[PDB]
Amino acid sequence: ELLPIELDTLVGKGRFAEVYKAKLKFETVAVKIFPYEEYASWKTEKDIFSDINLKHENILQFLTAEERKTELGKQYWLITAFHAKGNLQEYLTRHVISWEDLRKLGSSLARGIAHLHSDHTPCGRPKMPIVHRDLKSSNILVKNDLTCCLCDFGLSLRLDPTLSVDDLANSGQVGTARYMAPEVLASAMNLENVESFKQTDVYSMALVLWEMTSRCNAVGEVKDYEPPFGSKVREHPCVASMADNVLADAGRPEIPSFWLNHQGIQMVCETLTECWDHDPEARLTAQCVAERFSEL
Repeated sequence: ELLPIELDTLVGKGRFAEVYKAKLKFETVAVKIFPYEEYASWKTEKDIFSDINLKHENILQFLTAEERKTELGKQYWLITAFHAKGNLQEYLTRHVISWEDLRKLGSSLARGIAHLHSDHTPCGRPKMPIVHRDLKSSNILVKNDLTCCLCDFGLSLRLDPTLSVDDLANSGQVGTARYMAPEVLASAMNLENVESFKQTDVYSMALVLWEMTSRCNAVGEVKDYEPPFGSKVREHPCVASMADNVLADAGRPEIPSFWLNHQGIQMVCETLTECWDHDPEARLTAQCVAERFSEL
């Protein structure tokens, strides 16, 4: 019943699990291992990866889930495709990307998020939208063809109409503080789980598009990679320090005027700027962004 897997190298370590590059006796696969204590996170990701309506080229390919008894107890595994180029944060740290790379990475990221957010399958059938809630460059994988691929669904929320308004309150602010929308940092959301939770994902996507743009040679002179707000906040910033920047100071990652000399870069910058607007209603949808990138 269990797959013939040999773990090779630890390639990732998140809040809930360890990710290993492994040999499947495909040959190279990724194995995400959750201890028994993190069963809930394993189940949450398993439910997304197993959903036939969530199979998409810009969502990490799933092979199978397994329960593996160990001496110390039991581990819960998620076996997926392995992307050798690694996560987007690591990729952008090492590489200066081309305009073509930026277009492919940006468009594929917007397509993946638009698919999660969609209330219908491509064939028109209704489907319950998913909000990622932890969109960031370390949660995006770079495929060999230089397109994006979403992963790390441990904090994702299925926009189920049965969701309690009071239960969503604490819960509290979920995700990574650095990428939290101003309305999340402000504790200013309503139990309108629909367009409102989708808008928080679009804000985080804007910061990621900024990261991709900041490492694109089409801007002219490219600086060393820095995460969003890297020059203003500490390595693991708290919600309070982020609120002081994003909300109180209306701070956003810098877009030097010289970036706008390239027509394509100018279009990407105008788009991501609309997506990180203070007002969630002024933001474009992920589908709008996917359309703007196809126009490029």
